[PDB]
Amino acid sequence: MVALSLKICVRHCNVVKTMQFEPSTAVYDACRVIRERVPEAQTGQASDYGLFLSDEDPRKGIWLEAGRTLDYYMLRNGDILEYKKKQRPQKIRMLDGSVKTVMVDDSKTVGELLVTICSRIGITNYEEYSLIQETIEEKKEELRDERKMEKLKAKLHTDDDLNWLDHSRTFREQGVDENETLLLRRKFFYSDQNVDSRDPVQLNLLYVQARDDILNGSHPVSFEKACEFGGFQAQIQFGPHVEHKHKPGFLDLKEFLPKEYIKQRGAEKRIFQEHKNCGEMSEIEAKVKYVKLARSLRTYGVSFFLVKEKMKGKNKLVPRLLGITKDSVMRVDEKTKEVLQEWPLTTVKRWAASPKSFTLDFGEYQESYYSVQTTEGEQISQLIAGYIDII
Repeated sequence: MVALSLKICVRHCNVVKTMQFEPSTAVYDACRVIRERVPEAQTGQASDYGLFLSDEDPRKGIWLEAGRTLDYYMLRNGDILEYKKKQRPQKIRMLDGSVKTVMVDDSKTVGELLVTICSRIGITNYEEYSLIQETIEEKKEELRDERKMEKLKAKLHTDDDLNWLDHSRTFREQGVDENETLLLRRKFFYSDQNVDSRDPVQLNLLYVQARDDILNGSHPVSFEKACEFGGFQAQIQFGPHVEHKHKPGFLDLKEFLPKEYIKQRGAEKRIFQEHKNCGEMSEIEAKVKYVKLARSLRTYGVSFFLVKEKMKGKNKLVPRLLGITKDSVMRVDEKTKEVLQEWPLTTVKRWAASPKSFTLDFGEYQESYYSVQTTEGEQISQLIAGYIDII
């Protein structure tokens, strides 16, 4: 056996403890023993702490990965590690021009951090955003051949393109130090500006809408997804999940699930399960995840009609949901809310509506013409006409 004797720094090296570890000791078990040996090292929980090894440069430092082993960073007897809190302040200029000091996990890449930074502000399309190392240097202390050239070069000036950050790296790896102020800026332009939020006020309007169509049945979701929304909703109205308070029977299921799922077994348990999955996320962050979850579903922004159709060789209708949206028409299982088939609107050749049925003709000679028994055939005809007439 070889013993690895290390000094452990706790609370900014206010406490230095000499301890003995195996070289092959995993980093987490090392953190586990540090917690359970030094009483000064039991603040909060282990998720907010880790082992930090400083490099030759005081601005270069490495956080040990839990899955790795102490030996992996080539630690020899006498070396020092810090049991360091990873949440550290970082000043970032928001979308409203104000510089805000936010806590960031120093161990995470700026790509992962941007997910928590923007969504806590209300941005729903946080993927399209990034950060810039902003530089301010504008406060000055204090001919026919050569400068004719100097006026073309001065008028033909460089574009000093934006100094974005690398999402694959952390703040320490890219040279961004603690008390520097960064600027939040949108980098990509794929979604429209009028369909996303940037402040909590316009975000709440998105959430209030999305929750309404889910709860009144306008947006058909499956029972599993319904409790995932309920889990988010519970976080919004009650905060982080607490096992000993949010007990069975605590909820009013009507305010949380569609009507068809209130009676289904295990509803409150699955809601509470997703509630503690959120952890300690904020209400604003919870609203962002609720909205993005609704938009992620293929049934988002689709008007559905409860119709009846035939399947293979069984002379009996099946309850189906007929979806009509701005670009496509789809079949949806009424119980599981799965998308069984989908046609783009471009392919719809012609349609017909009876007082008892509704027929569709695609290019495919397919199987007959897709026909469904419905009392709202003319209603469906008006809707898809308003889509194809104006395209």
